[PDB]
Amino acid sequence: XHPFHXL
Amino acid sequence: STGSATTTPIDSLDDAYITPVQIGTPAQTLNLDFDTGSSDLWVFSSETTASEVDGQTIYTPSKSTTAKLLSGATWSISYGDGSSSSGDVYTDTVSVGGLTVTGQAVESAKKVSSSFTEDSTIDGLLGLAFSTLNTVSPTQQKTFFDNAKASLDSPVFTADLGYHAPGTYNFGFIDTTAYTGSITYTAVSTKQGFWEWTSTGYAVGSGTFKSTSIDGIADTGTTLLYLPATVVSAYWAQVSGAKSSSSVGGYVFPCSATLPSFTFGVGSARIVIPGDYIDFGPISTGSSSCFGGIQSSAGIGINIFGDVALKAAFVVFNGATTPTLGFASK
Repeated sequence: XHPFHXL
Repeated sequence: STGSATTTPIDSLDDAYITPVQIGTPAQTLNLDFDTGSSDLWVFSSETTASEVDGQTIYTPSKSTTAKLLSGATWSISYGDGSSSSGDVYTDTVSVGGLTVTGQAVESAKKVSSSFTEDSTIDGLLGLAFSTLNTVSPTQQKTFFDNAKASLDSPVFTADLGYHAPGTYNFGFIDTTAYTGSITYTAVSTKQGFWEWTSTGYAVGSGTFKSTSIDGIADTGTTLLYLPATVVSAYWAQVSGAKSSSSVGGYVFPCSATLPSFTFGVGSARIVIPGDYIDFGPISTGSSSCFGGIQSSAGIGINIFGDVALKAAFVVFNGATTPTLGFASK
């Protein structure tokens, strides 16, 4: 699985 | 003044870290994601469309005696996530770990993206990139770091992220019992408004350190380590059973595997990711195939030293007028 990509 | 605050991963995977922040008077505590890849402190709130809030603790500004509308000002934001969000914008007292800043812009969501609604554990985000990336208009708003700076003992914050465990964001001081050896400092460019630096090379397990400039960003907001295709291909090369999966979307390898470490250079220093860090976890539940925690930046367009690379380290965000990035082993 559950990646996050903050701009 | 200084602040310390603990920061706790939001699942067993280390997908993301939340840190409680105190907003308003009396304090409402929200758990925000500190994100050093963006410059907006937004929060789910009493303004957020109801159908779009699943578990998250909202900021209500009418219950804050300290709050004030910033009339005119709106804000709109999208993430690499393709995640998104908009609202209007209050100024209020914010405290992190007992460092208080008054008149912090606090951007209160009228709407949120489904990714955020679904994410019951994150109440909002706290942005820690340069203020040039703030999305409030018509006039940009300074980050909590930028607000803080004038009162800090030193104009720094440090990120000690935990591997499957809590850790700590420090504002205003460097905790010398926190790391091992010395800090190496490298030069930051804020041309794009990021903590953007150039790594000096890399080595996979026990193998030669190859000297080859990797410009990337330090982003406590991203989970995995995103590097150029040939470097990721090199590393995955020393893991049989591993391959690329257009089904699942990147490198996957048998859970039972034993990943080699990964070394990235910081100036003349070297930081070692354990293999075990680079085992993100099985790709779905009970699978014998795990997803990898090194992945190819090539679709993104920028190298990202996400959480998997940062949690191997003690990182110092130095925001003097010529900002730098400090990295020490821990």
